[PDB]
Amino acid sequence: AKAHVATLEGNYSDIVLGRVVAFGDTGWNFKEVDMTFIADDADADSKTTLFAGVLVGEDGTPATAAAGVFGVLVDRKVLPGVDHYIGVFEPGEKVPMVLAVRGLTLNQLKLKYADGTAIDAAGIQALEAQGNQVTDKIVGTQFIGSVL
Amino acid sequence: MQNGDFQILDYTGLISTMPRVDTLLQSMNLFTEHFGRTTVARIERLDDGAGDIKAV
Repeated sequence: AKAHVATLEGNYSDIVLGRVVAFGDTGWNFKEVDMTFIADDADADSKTTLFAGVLVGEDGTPATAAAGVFGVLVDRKVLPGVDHYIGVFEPGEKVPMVLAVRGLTLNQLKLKYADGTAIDAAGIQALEAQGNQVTDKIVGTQFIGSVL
Repeated sequence: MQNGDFQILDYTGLISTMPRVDTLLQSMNLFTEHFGRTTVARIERLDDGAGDIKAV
């Protein structure tokens, strides 16, 4: 009794809840950075460890402390439900990634550090230095089996 | 009929039997019938709900 099963959960717009759009440029909120996709140890045919919402520094190193947080990685290559880039990049390659920096209202429950740990309260200060709002007022949702 | 080589009997017919068959479940028609074309099938599921709004 085993069947091949796949699932999808979320979307892109649940991380960047709101965004200020400038007349002059529609792309002054973001910043493109050069990021390593596959580590230098894992063989070529292995899934990437990054995910949408990982805090990264300017130098492309995924954030590990509140002192290095610079932006949120929201590139379209790591959105949920893609899974088709396995084995396309050999280990150690460096690929551009789109970060989101300025003029955003960002969810907190999905922002995480390198290892998946939640964002520290003192890490919010660094992210709001760029002029962004970290909001927790998310209604959420409740599926079958629940009352209401 | 004949008994042995010289005598006779009286032949009185045949007996027969056949066991029971339980059709209870099939009678009340639970299962729908869908004639496929191959030996693999796929089923998809989707579900949505609601939330607990707060005040500001």
